[PDB]
Amino acid sequence: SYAKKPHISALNAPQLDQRYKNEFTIGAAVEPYQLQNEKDVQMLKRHFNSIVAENVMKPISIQPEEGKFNFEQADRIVKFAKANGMDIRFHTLVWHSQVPQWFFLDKEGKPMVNETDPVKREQNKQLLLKRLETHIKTIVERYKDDIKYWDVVNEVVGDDGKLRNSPWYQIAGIDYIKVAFQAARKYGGDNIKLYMNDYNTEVEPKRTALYNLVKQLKEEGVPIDGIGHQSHIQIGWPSEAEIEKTINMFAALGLDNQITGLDVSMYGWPPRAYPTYDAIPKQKFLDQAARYDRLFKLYEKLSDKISNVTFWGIADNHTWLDSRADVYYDANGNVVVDPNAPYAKVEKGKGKDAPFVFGPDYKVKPAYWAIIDHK
Ligand SMILES: O[C@@H]1[C@@H](O)[C@H](O[C@@H]2CO[C@@H](O[C@@H]3CO[C@@H](O[C@@H]4CO[C@@H](O[C@@H]5CO[C@@H](O[C@@H]6CO[C@H](F)[C@H](O)[C@H]6O)[C@H](O)[C@H]5O)[C@H](O)[C@H]4O)[C@H](O)[C@H]3O)[C@H](O)[C@H]2O)OC[C@H]1O
Ligand SMILES: [Cl-]
Ligand SMILES: [Cl-]
Ligand SMILES: [Zn+2]
Ligand SMILES: [Zn+2]
Ligand SMILES: [Zn+2]
Ligand SMILES: [Zn+2]
Ligand SMILES: [Zn+2]
Ligand SMILES: [Zn+2]
Repeated sequence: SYAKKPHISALNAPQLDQRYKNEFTIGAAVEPYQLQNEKDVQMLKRHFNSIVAENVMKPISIQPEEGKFNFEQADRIVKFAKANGMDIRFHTLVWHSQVPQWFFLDKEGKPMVNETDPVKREQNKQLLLKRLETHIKTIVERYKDDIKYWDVVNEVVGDDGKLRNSPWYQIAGIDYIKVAFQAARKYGGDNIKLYMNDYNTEVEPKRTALYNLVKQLKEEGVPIDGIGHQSHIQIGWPSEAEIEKTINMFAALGLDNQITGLDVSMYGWPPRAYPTYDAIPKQKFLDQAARYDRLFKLYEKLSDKISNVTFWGIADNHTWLDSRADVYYDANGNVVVDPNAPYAKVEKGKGKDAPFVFGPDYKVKPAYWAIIDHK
């Protein structure tokens, strides 16, 4: 965990996946352009044995208009993974975000959610569910021999512990979830593994709502193999005790657990970010390293219940958390990072987070030494 350990290039550092290879795979979320970047390619080859698409396998990326399938970008990630012996996760077959609006239009082009006639509403449910099945069918028929792990549905439970009231749910009810898993199993066969993915899986009432939902679906024969824990977490939240309780709870149902989008933000919520990487104080990296130390000790403790830990990026020079890195300024134009201190204006998404164990110059951080060691 030491800060005495040097800030060496990650391309010269002990391989992260090999450190954990008997405990769980180590994955990274990627964009196709990173496969054209020499340093990113070297990082993926050196440290990772699992891969996921950050964006190009989402519904709107794959079928942006009905009947128009763009597999070109996804294919490049699959090809790279196969050439390098990496597991692949598919993110994601169903989601209320980055989803093409044509799914939810009726035969006359009007939003299905507005329909008041119950017979027309039922017709729209069957149309939506058929479109859903065709989307999944086309994708799974192409990739079933190459992609082992599938985020079949993403974020289907609300933070209020109710089912998320997305158009999927408004139009089709709970059946859209059942149909999605049944279609994946039907066209993909018994060897692909099917996951329900979500964030804040550690937090009540969402955690028990997710638990009750998967328990009921499995009792009804819906094929669900595991839970994907996005794990978009902070230095001091959620607690390791609550993470452990979450993983055990779902393992008790016979479910695999995967950590699918891990990042450890430097900030709280809503974040008050530093404007640049250079401005983040050294102590934050030490606090982060201690958190990573405890976190991966717990993952190892629970390794018989976790098959994969995937980071939502490669190195600190690229992370979706920067889109959340709001910079607060006081009246004198000085940066404000104290979560309830006075401020005058905010520059949304203009700051810099630092969530990984590899820095933006591809050199290892204190968090790397904290999880590569055996203490
Ligand atoms: O390129 C981009 C892609 O990378 C991107 O991918 C998507 C990113 O992730 C997934 O979608 C995201 C997941 O994260 C959700 O945000 C959640 C919202 O809830 C917050 O929870 C609060 C946290 O703070 C707690 O308070 C604590 C209490 O304890 C201590 F006192 C702390 O000091 C406090 O801070 C609150 O109690 C919590 O409620 C989470 O922090 C926050 O992370 C997003 O809403 C969701 O959209 C997708 O799967 C993935 O595809 O997609 C976009 C593309 O451009
Ligand atoms: Cl991003
Ligand atoms: Cl640096
Ligand atoms: Zn390797
Ligand atoms: Zn996913
Ligand atoms: Zn700089
Ligand atoms: Zn990105
Ligand atoms: Zn550096
Ligand atoms: Zn350690």
